[PDB]
Order: sequence, then C-alpha cells, then structure tokens
Amino acid sequence: PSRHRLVHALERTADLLDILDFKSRAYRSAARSLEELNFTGIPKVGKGIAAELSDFARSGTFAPLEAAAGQLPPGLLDLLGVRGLGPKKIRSLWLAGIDSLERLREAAESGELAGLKGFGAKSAATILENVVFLFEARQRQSLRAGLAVAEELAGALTDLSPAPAGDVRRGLETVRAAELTVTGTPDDVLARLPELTVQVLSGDYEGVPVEIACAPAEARGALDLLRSGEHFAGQVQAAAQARGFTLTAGGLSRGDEVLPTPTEAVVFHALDLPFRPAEYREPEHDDLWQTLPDPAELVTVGDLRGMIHTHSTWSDGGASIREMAEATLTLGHEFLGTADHSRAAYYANGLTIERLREQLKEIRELQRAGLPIVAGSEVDILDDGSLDFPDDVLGELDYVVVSVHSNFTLDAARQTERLIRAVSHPLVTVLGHATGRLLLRRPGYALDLDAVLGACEANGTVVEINANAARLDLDWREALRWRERLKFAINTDAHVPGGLRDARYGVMQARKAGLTPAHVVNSLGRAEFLDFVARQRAARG
Ligand SMILES: [Hg+2]
Ligand SMILES: [Zn+2]
Ligand SMILES: [Zn+2]
Ligand SMILES: [Zn+2]
Ligand SMILES: [Zn+2]
Repeated sequence: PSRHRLVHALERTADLLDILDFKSRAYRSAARSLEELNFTGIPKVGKGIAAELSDFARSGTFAPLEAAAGQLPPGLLDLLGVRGLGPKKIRSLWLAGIDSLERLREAAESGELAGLKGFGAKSAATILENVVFLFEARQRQSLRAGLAVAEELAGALTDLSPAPAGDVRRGLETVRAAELTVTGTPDDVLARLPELTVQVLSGDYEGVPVEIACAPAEARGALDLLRSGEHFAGQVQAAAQARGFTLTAGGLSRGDEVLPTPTEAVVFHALDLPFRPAEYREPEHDDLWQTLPDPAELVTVGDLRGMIHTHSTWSDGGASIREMAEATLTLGHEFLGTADHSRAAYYANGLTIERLREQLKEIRELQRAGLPIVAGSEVDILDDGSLDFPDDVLGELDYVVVSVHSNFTLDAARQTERLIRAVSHPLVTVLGHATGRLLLRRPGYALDLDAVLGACEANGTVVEINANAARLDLDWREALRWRERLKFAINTDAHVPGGLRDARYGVMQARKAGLTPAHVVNSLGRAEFLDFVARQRAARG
C-alpha cells in the first residue's frame, strides 16, 4: 500500500531494465514524480505506469517485477539477491562472464573478481562472504555448486584417490552436500583439510556442506557402493544379506570370511550380480535399468557437435555472437545455435522484428568470415498459444525454439492448450525448457506434460533438456518415460561463454534417461542439422 513502497518498485524496475531507456527512463521518471506528492492524474505516469500501480495497490504485487522474474536468466535472479551488488556491478559481472552464484564464488576464489574494474581484493571478499550466506540459507544445493566444491576438494586430496560420491556422483538435479570418497584414514584427510570434523568426516566449505568418507584400499569398493547411495545402498545391502554376506563400509564379509573389495566391480562379482552403472542407481531405475544402454553407448559432452539455444548481447546475454561462436569451437564443438529472445520478453531485451533483421545481417557476416553458425530465435509463446513472431519472420530462421516466459499462473487446462498449440506450429523445431521450473526458486507451472509431449511427438518437434543447472528440464524422469517416442536436444541456454560448459549437467540428466547420441539432435553436424529441420518441416502439413 505505502506510496513510498510504490516508488521503490518503480525504482527497482528501471534498475532491472538498466542491467541489460524508453521505459527504463519512463519508470525512473515516474518514480521521481511519485516522490513529491502529498495515478490517472499524476504527471509522467502514462497509461502504462498508472494501471500497474492500481493493481499493485490492489493485488499487493507489482506486475512489471513478476514479468521480469519469468523472463530473466536464473543466475541473474540469483546475483540480484547478493547483498551489496548494485545494477552497474551486476552488469559488469555479466559482461565479464560471471553468470551465477557458483561462478561468482569461483571468481572470488581465483582473484578474477578483484581484477575487475570497481572490485578490489576487499570487495571481492565481502561479496564472497555474502554468497556464503545465500548458500547456507538453502536446504539443498544446486548440482553445480556441489559438483564444483567436490571437484575442488578432490584437488587437495590427490594422493588419496578422490572420487565424487552420493548425489553429485549420480547427477541429482539438487544435492544435499558435496560428497567425496577417498582411500586412507581420517588423519590422512585431516592433514590436507584441517577444517573438517570427524564423525567419515564432515564440514562446510564456503556455505556448501561437505562429507568425505574414507576406507582402506581393500574396502574402497564397498565404501563406493554404500556411498552412492541411500536408496541404492539399502538395495545392495539387502542383496548381500540375502546371500549370506554382510556389506559394510568396512568391507564385504561372510562369517569368518573377509573378501578383498578394491573396486565396485569386485563386490558385484562376489554377489553374482550384474554391474549396475551409477547412472542407473535411482529408485525409478529399479525395474528398468537392464533395458537401458551400456554406459559406453550413452551421450557425452563430446557428442554435442551443435551448441544451440544460446544468448548474446543482442538479447540478455553478456557476450557477442562472435565470442560465443569462438567459445563453442575452443570447447571442442562444431557449430553455434543463435537463439535470443523476441519482442514479448521486454525485461530480457527481446528483439523486435527490425532488430532481428539486423542480427541476421551480422550472422551472415560472421559466416562469410568462416564461423559455423545457425540462426535461430527463442520465440515467446503468447498466453493464447500463438507465437511472438509472424510466420514470414520465422521463415527467415534456420531453426525456431518456442518457450514460455510469461503467464505462469494460468489454470492447468489453459496452459496445456497453450503449449499444445505452440508445439503444433509448422515452423517450430524445439520446445524450450518445457516446465518453466527453476530449481530452488520456483516450481514449474501447472500443466499436463503428457498431453504436451504427445503433441510434440505428433508434430515431430524435438523437446529440450535444458542443461542450465537451475533448470535441468525436461526432467530426466519424464525423458526416461518418453525416450522411445521423442528426439531430444541437450541445450545449455548459455547467456555467457562459460555457460557453454553447462552441457555437462544436461548430459548427466540425459544419461540417466538412457539417451544415446542417436536420441539427441545436437549430435548432428551443421549440414546434417539444417536438413533434419527441413525434413522435420516437410513431414507436416
Ligand atoms: Hg577411514
Ligand atoms: Zn535470457
Ligand atoms: Zn525456402
Ligand atoms: Zn528461455
Ligand atoms: Zn533461452
């Protein structure tokens, strides 16, 4: 209600638009007018600002900020929660390739943060402190933070033969702790990591909970099975007892017998069991996993020739198209897929039709210069199911991604009809992050996924497995159920060059679903890709 509160929301919207001038200025000026006032009458508050305020008074929720929550990248929404980061700093972090809490934490660690204009050693440590607060708040950590921390601590435990364990090892979209496995004694570990406390050892590394379990070389194999873990651990112990063995972190035994257990494989042999890959040790796999491909057949980051659905400076990215293309090449991939937002995504600097035409001219130039690029767009799905760009405009593109970035509160039946309509379009090639979920922030919108996926199958539209650690959507559980009926795309949705290294998280999800390079369009070379979508479009109408 407070009028001073309205001024703040108006002032926070201009700051958000500043991050990525005809409404940033419009919102900033409307804030300065509401200042000196002891909405339809107020100065400088056009039809726009007036209407939303009344709704803010009513609803108790400022519309423009809700729109932005749905349009902005997950990592940016995070940085906006780091106490002490102003608009100008968040913008310079973005342009510097720092796009997430985890990546910010690493930048602080390495001196990279301090090396930026406006940051020094001191502010870089204050920011690291403030990021530690965000992490300790969360009950569970993102796969990115947990995996990064486990990888870093392994670095200090090199001669103890470190290995990721538990949740990070099998790619849980969300993670209880940075879990590591190690051979040696709690003193060996305590000598390289004095911080920890012996309970296994546990502790807290920069807000991220840590657990390190150790064992003698001869028990390591059993320790690795048990720390996989919880659901599977119970399974494998049940299996052991049912056969006269006792499985413990201390090793595999049989009455008097103590069988040497150096490797997981050895334990399976001893119980006369088929080896069960860590990728398949979730509950949902219990009755399915022997139907799925051998790990050596599953997709890998190296199988991703085409890196599609990426963002640039044209939209709400932090790098030019050239920097991104160069980046995908030095990471070992073949070509880059452009895909900036459209018109409707206002708070994400979406492209008007005219600006899109300008982007296409630039892409043609980069191609002349020998850069492997395919031009696309992430077209917003309007609330009725129609697309943000006209058909003739969509026709200029090499490929089209469709996505929801607005109206997350439509009823289930309206939302389902909306997405079925969009994935049924003749020109659509990929459905972006189907569910709109953001791990640790907001659940996805209410819809009937099976109906929507069915519509994808019927139109041969490929469904995206968004590799961004805050999305990991389509969920691997739904991909597992539909692996026979859909083609998938493992897309990073990179808003920054380093974002292309997220592919590794999408791949971990794809492998649990049992996907091979043949299930994933990204495995096609550039020319193979361009006629896949030509065939895809020919197969309809
Ligand atoms: Hg130990
Ligand atoms: Zn974006
Ligand atoms: Zn044509
Ligand atoms: Zn998107
Ligand atoms: Zn996107």
